[PDB]
Amino acid sequence: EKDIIKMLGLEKAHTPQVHKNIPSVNAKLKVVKHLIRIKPLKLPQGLPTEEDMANTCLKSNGELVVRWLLN
Amino acid sequence: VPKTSLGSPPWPDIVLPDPVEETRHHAEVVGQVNELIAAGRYGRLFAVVHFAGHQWKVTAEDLILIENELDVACGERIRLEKVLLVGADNFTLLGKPLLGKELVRVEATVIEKTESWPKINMKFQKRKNYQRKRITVNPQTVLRINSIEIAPCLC
Amino acid sequence: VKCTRARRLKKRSLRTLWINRITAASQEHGLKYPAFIINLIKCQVELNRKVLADLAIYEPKTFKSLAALAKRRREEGFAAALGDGKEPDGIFSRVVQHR
Amino acid sequence: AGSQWRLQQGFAANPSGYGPLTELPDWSYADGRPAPPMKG
Amino acid sequence: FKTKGVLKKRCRDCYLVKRRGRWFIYCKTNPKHKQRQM
Amino acid sequence: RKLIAEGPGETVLVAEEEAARVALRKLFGFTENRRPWDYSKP
Amino acid sequence: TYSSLPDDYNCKVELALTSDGRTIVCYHPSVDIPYEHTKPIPXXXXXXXXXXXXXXXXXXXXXXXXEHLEQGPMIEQLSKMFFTTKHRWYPRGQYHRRRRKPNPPKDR
Amino acid sequence: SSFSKAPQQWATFARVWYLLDGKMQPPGKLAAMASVKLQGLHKPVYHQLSDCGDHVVIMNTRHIAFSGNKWEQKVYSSHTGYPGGFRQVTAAQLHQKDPVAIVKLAIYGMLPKNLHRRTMMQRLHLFPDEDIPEDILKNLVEELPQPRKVPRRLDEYTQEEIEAFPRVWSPPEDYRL
Amino acid sequence: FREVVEILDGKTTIIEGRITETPQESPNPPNPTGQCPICRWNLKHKYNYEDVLLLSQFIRPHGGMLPRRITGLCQEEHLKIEECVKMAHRAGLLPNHRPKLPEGFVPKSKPRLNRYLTRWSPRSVKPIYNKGHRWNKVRMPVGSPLLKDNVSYSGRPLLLYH
Amino acid sequence: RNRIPGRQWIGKHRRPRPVSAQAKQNMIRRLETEAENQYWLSR
Ligand SMILES: [Mg+2]
Ligand SMILES: [Mg+2]
Ligand SMILES: [Mg+2]
Ligand SMILES: [Mg+2]
Ligand SMILES: [Zn+2]
Ligand SMILES: [Zn+2]
Repeated sequence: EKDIIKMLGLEKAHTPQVHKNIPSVNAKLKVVKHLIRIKPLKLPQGLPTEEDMANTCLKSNGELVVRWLLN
Repeated sequence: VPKTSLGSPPWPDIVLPDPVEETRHHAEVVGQVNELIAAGRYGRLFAVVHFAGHQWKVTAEDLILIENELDVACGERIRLEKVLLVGADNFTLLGKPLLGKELVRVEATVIEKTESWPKINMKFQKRKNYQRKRITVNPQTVLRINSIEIAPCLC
Repeated sequence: VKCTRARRLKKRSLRTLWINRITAASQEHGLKYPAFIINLIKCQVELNRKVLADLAIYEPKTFKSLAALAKRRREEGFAAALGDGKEPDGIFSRVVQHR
Repeated sequence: AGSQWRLQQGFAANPSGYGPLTELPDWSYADGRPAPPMKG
Repeated sequence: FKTKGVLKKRCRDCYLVKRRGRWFIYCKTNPKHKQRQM
Repeated sequence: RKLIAEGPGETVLVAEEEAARVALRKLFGFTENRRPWDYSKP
Repeated sequence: TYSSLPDDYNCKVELALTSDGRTIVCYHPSVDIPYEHTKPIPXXXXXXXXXXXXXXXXXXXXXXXXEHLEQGPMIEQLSKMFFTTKHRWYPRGQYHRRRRKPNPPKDR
Repeated sequence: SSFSKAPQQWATFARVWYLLDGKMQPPGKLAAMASVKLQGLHKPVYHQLSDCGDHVVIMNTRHIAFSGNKWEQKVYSSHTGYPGGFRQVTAAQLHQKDPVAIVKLAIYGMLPKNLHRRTMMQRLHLFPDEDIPEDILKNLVEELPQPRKVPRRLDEYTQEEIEAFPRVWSPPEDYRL
Repeated sequence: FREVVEILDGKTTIIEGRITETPQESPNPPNPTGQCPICRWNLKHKYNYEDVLLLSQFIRPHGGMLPRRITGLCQEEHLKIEECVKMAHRAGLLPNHRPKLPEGFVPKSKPRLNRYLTRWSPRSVKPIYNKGHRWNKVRMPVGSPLLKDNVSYSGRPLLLYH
Repeated sequence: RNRIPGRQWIGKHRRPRPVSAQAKQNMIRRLETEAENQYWLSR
């Protein structure tokens, strides 16, 4: 279990991390599912372009925001 | 449903005025206050200020000791920005969860860059033969709050 | 050693002292602690417990206003959940966003 | 406490995380010169 | 008397009565049927 | 019947004394609540 | 005409909310104490220490009071006065008196 | 707000004399608040190493109410220290002998266990009925709210409220009562 | 409510029935369709031992219970009412309904201890000398579990043991 | 005067300690989170 979690980069608690929703990974997640909290990412403004890289924030509802704090 | 000790919920019932009446009453109260501010009839302000990871209760002429180093030449005059609360004898202004910069301003001065006195951090084990002694010194910075200034504008 | 473990304890101690103070003044207004704190939060007012307790000692006025606020919001919450409809937002029940 | 309600509104669990509280540069020079940025 | 975990009416005239937070079996016809729940 | 000022004390005497201190302070304008002093460069 | 708490005491209290909505405000004037709720100042002064015959003898009669008790009994009365136990009222030892901070710090 | 220093501080830490009526109240729910007020935990200035604790006078002590059968099964024990000198006493008996005891033990057992308990035990005044030295009457500041709402017997209710409450069932006339 | 009357006259004895007026059930029940006298008045899981105005409606002048078949209560509410009646009594409420005995008011005993929410009889209970530590406790019973279905405004289930 | 034989939590005889309403809550809370988890892991 420990090493699943190690190779998930889930080392440090209460920290979000991102992963492919493919099955290869779901093997692992299925092994540890009681140790974790999974929630779907959501992209309301859509995906970050390069200009939006320094402005991108992640809200606890599981949502990504591209433009953070205009002027 | 007669009156039984249960059938009646044991707590005073609630009435909140209609939102239009309250909207009027509010605009009113705010205005009155804004007139106290336009007048400058407030004697002495305090403000609850978020700074450097902490919250402090600040009034003019005073002193706080910040636990970390800030890079400013000694003596520089500095506008603290994040302000949670403001207050005066008659009345009080509350940020959700902050005040508009234009609504208030607080200018403080850095007084003394310094190093903290030695603190002693000692870990120890029973008969495992492990002592570790460390002496730590922390850079510290003392600011004097100079002025709390409140501008007229509120709606 | 005891000095160090104490250094870590000291912060607990302070927080408890604080909380009890807050509690006390809250009581003076006929309001228990937890109700006060949460219903103060729900108004988007982040205040430390430190600064809270000092608002209860050195600022009885300001403080009484705070407890009134939270009281207002609480009853507004009782009516919010008892009303069972989406239309009313209490004037203080509204959730502002940053600009 | 109060993590729950904070969550349902969509704020951070902790008032320290990602709120405008932490984000803004809490001091300036009085002249208006924008302060040197913060390590956090 | 007797003290018992289990009462039973040992006859027709036996009856069942709760006194002093206990169960009793009292019998007029025979004294010997007297029982006391423990 | 208006209340001008009030004060605390160890005896009724010293109380009158201090409520008087207060009254005097509000009269003259020397009061904690007073605007803290100006420092500015005109 | 609504406040959550009675205006009986401290301040009359006005909560309001800015039409913007990003600011709460409070108007709290002090509520002073009603002349109805007051009772007259106690005035008691009576001098019978004056003997009609000689008044220097009589004005030396208010300086004529003083007394001596034992440690135990005095301590009892002392502790019945200020509502403390008999313990506070015993001396402290040499070592303990030695170490009381000679020049203690002062705020304000 | 503006006070001189000596008076200001004297005001902040000023002791208070509180009164609390015990007629028909659980000794527990009484001692709860009694203890609060004794430790000084109602005062926001409170601190442990600070002497603050407020006097408390409870009156009508004999008139305690005990929920459940507690009168019967709560026993108070103590020991002389002599062999076979051990004493178990029904609450009912104890209170019979000394009205004050019951409440005093509640409050005592309810404080922190350090020394100051002994001292705050001093500021606690306990009266079987309402008989109070006009000394202690004179200095009373304020009255505390009765911690339980006492149920009225049948005979308290106004006929207005007796009639106001609806007859639930209609009895048969033939039946005798 | 039929009073039975007896007359002793000149070595002859008259025993006869006489009917008094039975008050009638109030006009308008909230759940007219409802069955049991409690349940049509919306009173279920509401009345406690603290309601006299409800309770005194079923009992006898000398304080005992009514027969259920006469009151016709759902067996459950019958037992509930029973317990609450005993409780209210022990609670020294309904002082009216104690049986009248001209000699017995005179012989003072210590003023009756004020108690409430008392499930047992005061004579039966044995004093528990042994308490017991935190892992085996002897719980002093309060209220009756029959009432465990009364609605809790607190959401905290009523505490039956301490 | 009521004692526990041997060691508190260890042997064939143990200090009895009961489940708390609190405990019921915590457990349900975790179960909730994991029901949601094994949902998001489905598709
Ligand atoms: Mg790690
Ligand atoms: Mg740390
Ligand atoms: Mg052992
Ligand atoms: Mg074992
Ligand atoms: Zn038999
Ligand atoms: Zn029914």
